[PDB]
Amino acid sequence: QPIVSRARPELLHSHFIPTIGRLRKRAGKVVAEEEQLRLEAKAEAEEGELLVRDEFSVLCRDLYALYPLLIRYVDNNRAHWLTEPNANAEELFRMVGEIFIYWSKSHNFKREEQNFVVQNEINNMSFLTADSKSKMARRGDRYSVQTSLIVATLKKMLPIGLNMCAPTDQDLIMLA
Amino acid sequence: SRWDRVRIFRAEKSYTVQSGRWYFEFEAVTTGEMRVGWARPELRPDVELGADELAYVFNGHRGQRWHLGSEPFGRPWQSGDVVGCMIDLTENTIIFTLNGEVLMSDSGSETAFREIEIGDGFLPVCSLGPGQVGHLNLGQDVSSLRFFAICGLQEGFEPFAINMQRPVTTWFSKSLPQFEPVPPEHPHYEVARM
Amino acid sequence: SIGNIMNNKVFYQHPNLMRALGMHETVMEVMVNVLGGGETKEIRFPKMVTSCCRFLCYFCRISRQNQRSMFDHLSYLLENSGIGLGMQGSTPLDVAA
Amino acid sequence: HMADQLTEEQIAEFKEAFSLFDKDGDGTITTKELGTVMRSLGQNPTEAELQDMINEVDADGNGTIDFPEFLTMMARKMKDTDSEEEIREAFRVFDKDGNGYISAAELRHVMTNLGEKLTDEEVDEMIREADIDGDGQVNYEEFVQMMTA
Ligand SMILES: [Ca+2]
Ligand SMILES: [Ca+2]
Ligand SMILES: [Ca+2]
Ligand SMILES: [Ca+2]
Repeated sequence: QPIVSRARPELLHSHFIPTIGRLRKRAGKVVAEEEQLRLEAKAEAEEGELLVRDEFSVLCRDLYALYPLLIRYVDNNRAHWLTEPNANAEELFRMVGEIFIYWSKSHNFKREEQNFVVQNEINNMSFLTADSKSKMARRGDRYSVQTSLIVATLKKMLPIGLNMCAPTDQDLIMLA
Repeated sequence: SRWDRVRIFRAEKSYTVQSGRWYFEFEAVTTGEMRVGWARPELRPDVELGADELAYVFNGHRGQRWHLGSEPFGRPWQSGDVVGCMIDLTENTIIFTLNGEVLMSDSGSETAFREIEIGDGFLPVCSLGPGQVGHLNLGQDVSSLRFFAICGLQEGFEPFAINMQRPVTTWFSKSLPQFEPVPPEHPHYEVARM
Repeated sequence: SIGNIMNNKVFYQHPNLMRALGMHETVMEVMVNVLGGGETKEIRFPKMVTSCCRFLCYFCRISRQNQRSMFDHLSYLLENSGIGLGMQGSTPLDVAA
Repeated sequence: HMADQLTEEQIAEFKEAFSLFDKDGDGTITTKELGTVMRSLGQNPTEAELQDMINEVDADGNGTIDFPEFLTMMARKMKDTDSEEEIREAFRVFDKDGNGYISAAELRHVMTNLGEKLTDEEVDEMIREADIDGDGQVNYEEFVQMMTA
């Protein structure tokens, strides 16, 4: 995390976009397996429910190995992306958005992420307050949905997505 | 003297907001004792901002937020830093940003104050100490704001004076002693007509 | 006889057996016969009355079923409690309470 | 009631203890009888306190302790041991394994034994309400302050 503060904008396209895309398709592949299990209810579905739990657990490990680096990179470059629209930044919003949608829809995804944080003692708070400590500035300390990196990254990338839409599209957004 | 130390600037009471989301900027030309935030219309001119319940201000000299006392919040500012004061009367929260970056307390709290009652309403306010210079931008010209697009535009906040012809009238605390009637509810002084 | 019964472990181990034997009914009938005679001018054999009343009070505290059984005679105890004020110690009013 | 507080074995044990005090067998405990057993245990009290420790449990005031009063003393001693620790046993009912946390599976186990049934999803609803820390387990401290799971 300390070394990401000097990262150049080229890392967004060269490294971050290909990496998150691999995570995005992996997330879609696992949830595709998860919905396959539920459509055919069976006593064997339990033998295989553990398989997708293992797939979700390893997936959550990969997300937490990249999102803390991504979150810090977004914070130091979100101002430039909003000042001048960037196609790559908009593409990254779709990737993190689809992962969030997968996380919100899938019940096991939330469970495995919560298990990963508590069992590995992931702070999930220093990842969001390191910049404040870098600048020389209880309730859910073990785990909280508000401090989840899957949803924290999206909220930091949300202004990028809203920047694409014109103000005339506000009515269409409400309808959708 | 005790009174010619802090000069408080606030908008006129006719601009009181009781709903919606509003945004304005305060530029710290100097780095000394200056406070900026939101205050209620009944703000008292001889009391430091945030020392009572009538103001929610951020002290950028040493990184503190003031409301009925002081508690650490954010980081101290530098010369030329712009503080973006944001109030959300739909969520009853107040957010302070420094150069487009949201200030945070010693926790994950992204908002300086929470569960604030609307009541009479709120007004933009700032106070300057001895030898302090600050620039207040209420956003009459949206292009003049330096960090509204970076943080505040996409969140649904509007400049405090987005659609206004004349500049917002401001009132300041004048340190000229004047004779006023003794209040009937003065805590220490009582006058009886015999 | 009351003292020996209250000194017996069976009296406390098997409250249902005591209820089946009608022990509380027999003690109550003896008490009211003494209270019935001389119901207004003078109560004689006071020690017997307070022994029966104390026995019934401990009988109620053994189990709720015993307490319920004595509750069925609440009106019977109350009508004999008008003159029980004369005797001091354990009285039919105390048994009702 | 004595039946609730005491079992048949305990009543038998108390009767043997009462007979140990009552060497005469008349059915009453006198001061000398009470004093004798105290000397056997080492204490050498005076008759002033010896009477006081009799009057403290003597109900009818006759000056002697009989078996009904002796049982009433022991019944109170068994009852007043537990004052507010009833939540500890309630916690252990949900806590099958024996540690200091209530797991969702453990909450499933007790809910399975009870009449109401859960669809394996609302079990997470009340456990997250009780668990403030968010670790997925409700500890003893979280249970006493607010009980939902
Ligand atoms: Ca004896
Ligand atoms: Ca006695
Ligand atoms: Ca457990
Ligand atoms: Ca917990």
